[PDB]
Amino acid sequence: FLDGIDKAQEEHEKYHSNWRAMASDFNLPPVVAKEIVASCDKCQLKGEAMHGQVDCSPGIWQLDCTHLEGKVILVAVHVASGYIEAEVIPAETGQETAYFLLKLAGRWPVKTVHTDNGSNFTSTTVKAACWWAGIKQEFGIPYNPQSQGVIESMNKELKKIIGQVRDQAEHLKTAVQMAVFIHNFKRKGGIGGYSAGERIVDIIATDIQTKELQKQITKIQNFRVYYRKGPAKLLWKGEGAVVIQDNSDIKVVPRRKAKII
Amino acid sequence: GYSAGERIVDIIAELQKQITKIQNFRVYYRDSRDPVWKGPAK
Amino acid sequence: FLDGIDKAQEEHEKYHSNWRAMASDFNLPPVVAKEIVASCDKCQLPGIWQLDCTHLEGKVILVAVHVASGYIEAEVIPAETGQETAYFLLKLAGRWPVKTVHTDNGSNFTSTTVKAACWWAGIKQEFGIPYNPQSQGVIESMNKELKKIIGQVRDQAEHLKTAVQMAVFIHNFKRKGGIGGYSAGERIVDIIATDIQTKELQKQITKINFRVYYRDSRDPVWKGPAKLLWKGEGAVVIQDNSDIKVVPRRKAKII
Amino acid sequence: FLDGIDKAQEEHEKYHSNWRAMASDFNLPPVVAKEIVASCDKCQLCSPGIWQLDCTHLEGKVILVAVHVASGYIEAEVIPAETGQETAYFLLKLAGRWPVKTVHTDNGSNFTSTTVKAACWWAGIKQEFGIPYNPQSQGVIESMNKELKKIIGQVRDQAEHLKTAVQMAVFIHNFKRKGGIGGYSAGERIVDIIAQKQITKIQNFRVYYRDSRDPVWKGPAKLLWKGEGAVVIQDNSDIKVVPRRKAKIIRD
DNA sequence: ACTGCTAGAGATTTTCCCG
DNA sequence: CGGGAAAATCTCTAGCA
DNA sequence: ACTGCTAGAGATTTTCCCG
DNA sequence: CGGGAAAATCTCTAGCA
Ligand SMILES: [Mg+2]
Ligand SMILES: [Mg+2]
Repeated sequence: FLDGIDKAQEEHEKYHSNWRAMASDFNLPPVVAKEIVASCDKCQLKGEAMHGQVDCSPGIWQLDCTHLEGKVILVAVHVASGYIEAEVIPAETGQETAYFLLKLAGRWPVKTVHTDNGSNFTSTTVKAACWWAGIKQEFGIPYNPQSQGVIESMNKELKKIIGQVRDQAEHLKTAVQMAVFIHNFKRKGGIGGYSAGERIVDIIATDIQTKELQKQITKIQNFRVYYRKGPAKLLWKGEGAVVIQDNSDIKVVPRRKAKII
Repeated sequence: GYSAGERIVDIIAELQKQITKIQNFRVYYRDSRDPVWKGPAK
Repeated sequence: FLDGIDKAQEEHEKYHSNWRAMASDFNLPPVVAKEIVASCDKCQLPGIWQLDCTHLEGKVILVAVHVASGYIEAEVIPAETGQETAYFLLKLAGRWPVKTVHTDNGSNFTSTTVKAACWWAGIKQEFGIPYNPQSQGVIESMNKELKKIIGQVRDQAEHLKTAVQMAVFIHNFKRKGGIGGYSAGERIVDIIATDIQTKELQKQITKINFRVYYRDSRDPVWKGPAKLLWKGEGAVVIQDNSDIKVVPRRKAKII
Repeated sequence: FLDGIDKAQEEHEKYHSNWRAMASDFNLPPVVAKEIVASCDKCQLCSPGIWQLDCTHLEGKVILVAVHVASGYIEAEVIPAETGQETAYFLLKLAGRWPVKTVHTDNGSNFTSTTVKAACWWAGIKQEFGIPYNPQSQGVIESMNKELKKIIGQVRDQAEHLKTAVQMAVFIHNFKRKGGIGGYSAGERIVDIIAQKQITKIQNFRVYYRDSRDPVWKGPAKLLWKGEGAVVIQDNSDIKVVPRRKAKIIRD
C-alpha cells in the first residue's frame, strides 16, 4: 500500500474524500484510509451520536425562566417527580430569583438547583440565598438547553396547559397558577400512574422511610465479609449472592468464594 | 456498677421485618447509555 | 502536576536546581524534568555515557564510564584512528541501551566513521568541553586509580592489556563502595530496572493521549485539537491553549 | 505514512526488523505490519548467571558467541584465530560485564586449553563441559546460532568486513528484535533477571540514645530495628524502644 | 469537573375471561 | 388449550429551549 | 390531492482465517 | 468446532431548512 498512501493523502488535501473513497480508489485496507481521515484537522466536524442523562436525585430541582405574552414566568421542576412550582415575576432579576428560590426551599427539601448561566442565576444575591438555605448550585454548560431538558420539557407542558385554560382567567399570573394546579394534580401518567403531586409526596416519603429503615438495619446488623480479600462490610445477602462495601466499592459476589464473619 | 434501669435499657435495645420492608420499595432506573427507564425493580 | 511535583517546582524556585533533585529524589520521569528545564529560564544546562583516552606506557587506552554508577568499559586500542573507535562504540551501543555520549571535539571523535556509528546505532554525541568538566576530572581520577591498580596487578599479568581488562572487572564488581558498599554492577542493574519502571510510569502518566475536536458554544465552526482532561458521561473538559472548556459529548470528538 | 511509521520503516532498513518494533513500540495496526513484512524482502518471517559459549565459522572467519540461557541475550565478537588464548581473552572480557558464574562448552581442544582454565579461575567462572543438563538450552544454543546466521545473512549487504557486521547483528538481536512472552527484547529481560547490599547498608548503624523524656543524653546505642512508629535499639546490656522523634542513627 | 425530556397517538404484544 | 377483546407495553414525535 | 434525510462516530454482531 | 481480529451492520445525532 506504500504507493497508495502517498497518493490518497495528496488527493485528500484537495478533496477531503472520506475513507471509503480513498479505500476504493487507492486500494487500501479500511484501517489505513480511516487513519488518513482521522489525522486531518479539517475533516473533524461531527460529534458522537449519544445523549447524556440528567441527574434525577431526590433533592435536585431544575430552574429556568420562560416568556409568555411579554411576561416572565419563573418555573422550577423537581426532577425525580415532575412536580412544578411557577410564578410570574416582574423582571428576570437576581432578586426575584433569590426570592423564588427561598420560597421553594422553605416549602420543599432542596439540596441542589440546576440552571443555565443566565445573569439572574449567576448573581451574587442568588448565591447568598443558596448559601443560606444550604443549596448546591449546578450550572449547565452554556448554550446547551438539553442540560436542562426536564425544565425545558416542563415549560412546554406548562405553556400548553396555560393555553388550554387562558380564557378561564383574566390575568396571566392566575392562568399560571391554574396550570400549575392542573399539572400537579389533574394529569396522571409516568412511572407509577401518578399525578406529579402524588409522585413527589411518594418520592420524598420513600426517601425518609428508607433512610430510617436501613439506618436501623445497619445499627443492629453487624458483620464482616471476606471474599476472594480484606474485611469487607456486609450490605446484603440472598439468592446465592452477597453485597459488600470494600473500600467504598460496591460489588456483587456469588455466595461461593465468600465467607461472612 | 450499673442500675437495673441501665441494664434493662441496654438489653432491650426483628431484622426480617425491616428487610422485607426495604425490599417492598420499587426502583425505576436507567443504564448509563439508554434513555428509557427500566421497569420496577426491587 | 502532583503535589510532589508542585513542591519540587517550588523547591526549584527556592534553590535554582531542576534535574538534580526531582529526577533523582522525587522520581520524576526524565521527560517532565527536561520540559521543566526547557521552560526554566534559570536552567541553562540512564542513557548517558562518556568516552575518553589515556596513554599509559606508550599505548592507547580508551575508557568508557556510565556516569550514574561508576561502571567501566575499556579496551586497549591499537591506534587512535576513528575507525577503531567506531568499532568500539558499536560495541558499547550493542551491549547496553546507550542514548548520549560526551566526548571532546577532537578528530578522534569527529571523524566520519564515528558519525556513521552514531547514525546506525542511534546515539547522540557531544564534541568539546562539557558544561561540568568536574565529571571529566572524576573520570580522570578514576583513570589514575585504574593506573595505580595496574601498577599493582602487573605483578599478575604477562600482558598489560590483559591487566587493563582485569582492572575493568575489578572495578565493576569487586571494588564495591559508596552509599552502602555496592559494586558498579549492582548500581547499573538497579538503575536500568528503575529505568524500565519509569518508562511504564511515564506511559501511565501521559495516559491521563487524546486529541479532542469540538464545536464551541454558539459557534458554527468546529475547532481543535484540544487536550482532553476529564471524560464523564455526556460531557468532557478540554484544554484549548490554556483555556479550560466544558463540552457536551454530542459536541466533541475524541481521537 | 505517518512520520512515526516512516521513522519505523527507516529503523527497519537500519535494523532489519519489522514486526517486533512497530507492531509493539510504535502501536502500528497488525495489518500494516503484515503488509510491510510481505513487501520487505529482508523479512522472511534455569539458574541466572548461566551462559553458553561456542565457536562458529563464517566465510573463513572464526566467531566466538556467548549466549544467556535465561533470556537469549547474545554477546559476540570476531576472533583473530581459533587459538585458546584468544578464547581466554574473550571470556575475560565477559567476566567484567555481567556476573558470569558457570559456562558450558563443547569440550574442544581450543577450550580445554589450560589458559581457559586459568582465566576461569582468576575471574571466578566455573566450567561445566559436555552438553547442558536442562532439556531447553540443548537445542536452543543451536537455534540462536541459526538466528545469528540468519541476521548476518541480511546484515552483510551493509558491511564488507565481518568484524563490523557481527556487531551489527548483535545489536539487532539484543534490542531491535522484541518478542517472547509479551514482546520483550532480550536486553530488557536480562535487566529484569539480574535485578547482602541491604544488610551491609545498616551494619555500622549506631544510635544516639534518648527516651520518652526527650533527653539530650545521646547514649552509644546500636541500631537493631527501625519502623512502625519507633525504633528497637540495644542500650549497653539491655534492650528498649524509642520513638522516631529521637534516637538519631549514625555510622560507627 | 456533566449529561435531553415528557406526554400523547397510534402500533404491537400480553393477559385475562369465558369457554 | 383457543380466540377475542381489553389492558399494558412499545415506537416515535413536537416543542421546549 | 403528499410524505425527512444523510453522513459520520461509536457499539454490536457476523464472518473469515488459521488452527 | 474455537477464538480473534477484521469487516459489516446497527444505533443515533446534527443540521439543513
Ligand atoms: Mg434559559
Ligand atoms: Mg427557557
